[PDB]
Amino acid sequence: QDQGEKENPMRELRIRKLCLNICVGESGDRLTRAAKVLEQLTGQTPVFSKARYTVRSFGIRRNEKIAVHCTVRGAKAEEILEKGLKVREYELRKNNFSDTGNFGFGIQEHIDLGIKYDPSIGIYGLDFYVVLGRPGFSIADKKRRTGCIGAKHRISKEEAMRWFQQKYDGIILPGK
Amino acid sequence: GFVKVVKNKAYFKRYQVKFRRRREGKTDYYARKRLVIQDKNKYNTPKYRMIVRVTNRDIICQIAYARIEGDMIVCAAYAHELPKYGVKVGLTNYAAAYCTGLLLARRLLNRFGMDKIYEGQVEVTGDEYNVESIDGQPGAFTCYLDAGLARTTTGNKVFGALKGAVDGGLSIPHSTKRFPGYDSESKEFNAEVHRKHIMGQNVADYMRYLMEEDEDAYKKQFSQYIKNSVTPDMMEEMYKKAHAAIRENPVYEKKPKKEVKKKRWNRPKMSLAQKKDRVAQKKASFLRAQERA
Amino acid sequence: GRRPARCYRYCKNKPYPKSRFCRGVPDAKIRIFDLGRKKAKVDEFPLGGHMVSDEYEQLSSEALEAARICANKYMVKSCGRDGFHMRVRLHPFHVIRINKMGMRGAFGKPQGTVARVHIGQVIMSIRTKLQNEEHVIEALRRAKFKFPGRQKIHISKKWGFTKFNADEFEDMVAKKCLIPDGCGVKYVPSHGPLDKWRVLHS
Amino acid sequence: TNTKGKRRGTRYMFSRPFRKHGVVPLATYMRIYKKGDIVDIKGMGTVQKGMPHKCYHGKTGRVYNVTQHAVGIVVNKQVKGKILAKRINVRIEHIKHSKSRDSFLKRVKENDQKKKEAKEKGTWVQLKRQPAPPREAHFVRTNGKEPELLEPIPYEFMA
RNA sequence: GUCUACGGCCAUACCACCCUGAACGCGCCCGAUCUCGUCUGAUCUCGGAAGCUAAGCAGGGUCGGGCCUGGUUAGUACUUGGAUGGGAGACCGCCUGGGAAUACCGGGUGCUGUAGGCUU
RNA sequence: GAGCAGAAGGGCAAAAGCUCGCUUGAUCUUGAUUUUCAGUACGAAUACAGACCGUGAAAGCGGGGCCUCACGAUCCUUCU
RNA sequence: CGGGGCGGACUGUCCCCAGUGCGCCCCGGGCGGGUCGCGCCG
Ligand SMILES: [Mg+2]
Ligand SMILES: [Mg+2]
Ligand SMILES: [Mg+2]
Ligand SMILES: [Mg+2]
Ligand SMILES: [Mg+2]
Ligand SMILES: [Mg+2]
Ligand SMILES: [Mg+2]
Ligand SMILES: [Mg+2]
Ligand SMILES: [Mg+2]
Ligand SMILES: [Mg+2]
Repeated sequence: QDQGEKENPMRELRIRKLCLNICVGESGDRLTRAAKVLEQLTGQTPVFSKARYTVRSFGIRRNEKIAVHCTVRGAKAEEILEKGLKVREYELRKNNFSDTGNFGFGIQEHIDLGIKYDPSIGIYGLDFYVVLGRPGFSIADKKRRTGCIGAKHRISKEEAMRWFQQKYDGIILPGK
Repeated sequence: GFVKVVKNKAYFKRYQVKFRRRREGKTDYYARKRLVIQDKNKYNTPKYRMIVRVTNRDIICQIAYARIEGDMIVCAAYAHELPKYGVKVGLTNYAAAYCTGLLLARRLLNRFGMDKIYEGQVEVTGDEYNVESIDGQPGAFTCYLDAGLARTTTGNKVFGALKGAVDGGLSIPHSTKRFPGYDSESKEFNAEVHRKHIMGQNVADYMRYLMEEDEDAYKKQFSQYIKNSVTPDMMEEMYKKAHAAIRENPVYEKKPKKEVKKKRWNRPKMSLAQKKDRVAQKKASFLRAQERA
Repeated sequence: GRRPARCYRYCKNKPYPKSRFCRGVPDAKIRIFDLGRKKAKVDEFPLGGHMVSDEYEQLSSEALEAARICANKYMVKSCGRDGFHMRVRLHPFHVIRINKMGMRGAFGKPQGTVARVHIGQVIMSIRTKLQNEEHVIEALRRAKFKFPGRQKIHISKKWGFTKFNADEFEDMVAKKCLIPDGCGVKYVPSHGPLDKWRVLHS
Repeated sequence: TNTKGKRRGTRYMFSRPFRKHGVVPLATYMRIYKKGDIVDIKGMGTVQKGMPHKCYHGKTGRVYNVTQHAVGIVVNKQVKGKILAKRINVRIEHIKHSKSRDSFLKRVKENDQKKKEAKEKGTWVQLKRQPAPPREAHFVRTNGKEPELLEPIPYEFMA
C-alpha cells in the first residue's frame, strides 16, 4: 500500500516513439506507393532511407532510395499499437523484447487493419518497433546538461514484458 | 563470457577526461575562447560579456570579464527579483527577458555613475536602436552577448535580454534578424510585433483566446495568473510600470539573516579507521555465519 | 647453405625484428618452446633448473632447436616421458641479413633469426620431481654444447616455474595468498572487492 | 641526405603529453605579455598557426612586439660559428613566462627592502649569495648506542 | 553546511553499482496560441506550474577499477670523466660523480575565484 | 580504436570529421620576419598594417586547402 | 600504553549485541624543542 505508492507518478512505464518502418529492396514507383501507406496509416509524411554500401548480392547500390519509416508519438502512437496488436491478437510470444526494454514485431499485410485495400497501392508489409520509457528519459537527448539516466531508472526486458501484460493482457513465453 | 569488454582496465588507464564544465554540459569552450579572449595588445582591457541564461523558473543576466583565477561579475540581474516591483507572475517569458535585460543595464550604469547619461530608450519601440558615446563624457559601455548553448533562432528569449539591455543603454553589437519581429521570407523587421512580444502581447492574446473557448484548461495553463487577477488587459500597462520602476531604482540590496545554526545536512566522509573496521567486522560476520552452519 | 654461427655471434646490429619494414623473412627453425608434461599443475614439479648464459651474444634459431631436442632426448630417456616440463625461454626475434654475391647496394636480405641474450638470462628451463635434480643438471649440461658461448646451470630457489620461492610456496598456498591454476599460480592481493575474498576463503 | 622540411624530426617535439590532448586551456590565453619580458618558446602542436621553428623550441627570448594573437621574440640562435639575435613572431600558445626572470625580480625587491631596513635600524647585513660553504664543525651524539657494524654481504647468484 | 550562474586548474574531479537529500535552486514535468524547428513539439523554440525527487544533480559507501602521491624495486639498471685495469674475445671489475622504471606494499580521492540565494 | 584527397608523422569530438545555409579572404596593396641560408635568391610559411568584402545574433573567423612537399632567374614573347 | 563523562557511524553475536572515528574539557605516562631557564662538573 503506502510502501509502494510513493514513486508511481514518475516511474510509470510510458510508450515513446513507435518508429514504424518499411523496407523495399528497390526504388521508383513501387517504393513511392509504399510511402503512401504511411500517410494512410499515420497521417504523417514519412522519410526515405538510403543504402550506404553497394553489395550487389540481392542488388542495391549506395545512396539509393530503399526504405521509408516514420516515428509516431503521443496518443497516435497509442492507437497504432493496439491496431497492430489486435492484428496479432495480443500475441508476441518469446523474445521480441530487447534487453534495453523495447520490443518489436512485424505484420505481413496492412490491409487487414487498418486502411482499406486500394488496388492502386500494393501489398506491402511492415514492422513496428515500440520503444518504452519513463518521465526523465529525455535528459539523454537534451542539449544543455545532458546525462545518463541511472541504473535503477532503466527498463529491463522482464519489466517491459510485465508492462505489456499489465496493460494489454498479452501472452508471452509459450512453453516451447 | 561472450563479448570483449570495452571499458576494461586498459581503457581507464589511458582515458583522457574532458574539462569539468564540458562534462557537465554547461560551457562551450570552442565559443568561450572566441568570446572572452582579449587582443594581446590591450594587456588589461576587460572583454565584457552579457551572460544570459534562461532557466525553467528564472532568467539570469550578468556582465563578466575573464581573468586567470576565474570570471568576475560586475553586476547581475535576476528575473526572480522582478516581482519586487510591478510584474509579479509571468516570469521566464520574453517580456520577463526584456525586463531583466533592462534591469541589468540600468543597475550597471547606475553603479558606474553614468545612469543620467545614456538613458537609452525610455519610450519602448521594438525597433533598431544602438547607443552612441557622447563626446566630452565617458563613452558607452560596450559588451557582447553570450548566448551559451542556446540555439539562437529567430525570436529566442536570449535576444529579449539583448533588447532590454540595449534599450537600457548598453552598446551591444547585434542585428534585428534574430528578433521576434523579423520575418524570414521577405527579410523584413516588422518591429511592431516585436514590441508586442516585449510587452507580452503574444501571451496576452493567448489568455484571451482561452477564456472564451475554455475555463478549466484555461486555469490549468494560467493558474498563477488568476491569483491576484492578472487579466490579459492591463498587461501592457503593468510592463510600463515595470519599465519605469526599473529606471527609478535599479539598485540592488540584500538581506541580513545570520540567525542560523551550524547544522550539517550531509554525512561526513568515513575515515580510514572506520573503513578498516568495517571490513574487519565484515570478515568476522561472514566467518561466524559460515561456522553457524 | 648456412653461414657459420661465428659470422653472427655478436649483438652488433640494433635489433631488427620481423615487421612491416622487414618482410619476406623465412620461418625460424624453432616453433615449439614447451615440451614434456605442460599440464602438470604446480605441485608435482617443484624443482626448477635453469641454463643462464653469462655472455652478451645472440643464439641462432637452429641452435635453440638443436639444444631443445638434445635436452628432450635425455630427459625422456632418464626421467620418463611424463616426468618433466621444459620451457625454452628465448625467442629468435632478431633477423640477420646476408649480402649475397661488389659493395654497392650492400644492404642484405633476411636469411635467419637469432635470439639475443644478456649476462644474466635463462635460455632453457626444466621443472620436474625433486629427486631428478642430477638428471636435470646433466640434461642441461648436454644441451649447453649446442650453443656458441659459455653458460651456467642454476637450480633455482623458486618453486617450479612460479616466481615465488619454494620454501614459502606451500604456506602461502595454505593461507591462500596463491591459488593454483594451469602450470603456475595466481597471486591474490588483499585489495580487491570483498565479495571476491568471500568466494575464496569459503 | 635528409630532407629540409620545416617539421622534420618533430614527431615527439610538437606532440602533446599523455592524457593532455584536446581543448587548449584558456588561462594560457589571458596571460599578459608586456614588451621586454622573458618568455620560453615551447611550440605546442595542437595549434598549427604561428608556431615557431624546431630550432627555437626550448629556447628563451625577450618580447619586443605585442600583436593581436602573437608576440615578437628576440631569441638567440647559434649558427655554426656565431650567435645572432633572431626576431620571430610566435603565437601566445607556444610561449610562457620565464620564471627565471620572475625569481630574480622577487629577490631584488627583497634586497631593496632589506637595504632600507638595514639603514633605518643602523646595522649591517649580507646581501649577496655565497656558494654553499664548508660544513661548520659539529658534534655527533651516539646516545649510548654503539654505531651499527656493517659488512659486505656474501655473493649469492639470484638471476 | 550547501546550492545556483559564469569560471581557473582539467580524473585526488573519471567509470561501475548501492544508500540519503531539510529549504531555496536546479531539474524532471504540463501544453503548442504566438516565435521557431521538425517525418514525429522526441530534440530545438515558445507558453506555463498539476505532480515528483523516480532520474539528472549533490553528499556518502565499495577489503571496487582507474587517477594522484609515497615506500620498495635500488644505490639496482643506465651513465660523465680515468687508468700501460682484467680478458683471446664477448664483455667485466675498480676510481670519480649523477642516478632511474615495472611487479609488490601503503595513503588519498577535487581545490578554488566572482556574483547571488537557502539553512533559527 | 573512424574521417580529415594522397606517403608518413604530428593534430583534432557540441573538432579540424559528417550534413546543411549563405558565400568567394583562392581579391587589391606596402614593408617586417621565419625556414634552406652565405644569414643570397627562389619556393613555402608566420605576424601585422592599409582597402574592399564574405559569414555569424555577435565575439570573432577568413587574404586558399589542419601542419610538414607539391615547384622555376637573366634575355625574349604574350596579356593586363 | 591510555583513563571519565557528550553527537554520529558500522557488524548477520543486533530488544539483553558488539566494534570505529571525530567534538568539549578533566586527567595519566613517555619523547622532543625553546626558556633569566637554574645548578653542578670538565
Ligand atoms: Mg556557437
Ligand atoms: Mg667455411
Ligand atoms: Mg652494424
Ligand atoms: Mg638521413
Ligand atoms: Mg629521410
Ligand atoms: Mg592555414
Ligand atoms: Mg582502488
Ligand atoms: Mg658508477
Ligand atoms: Mg564583420
Ligand atoms: Mg586586413
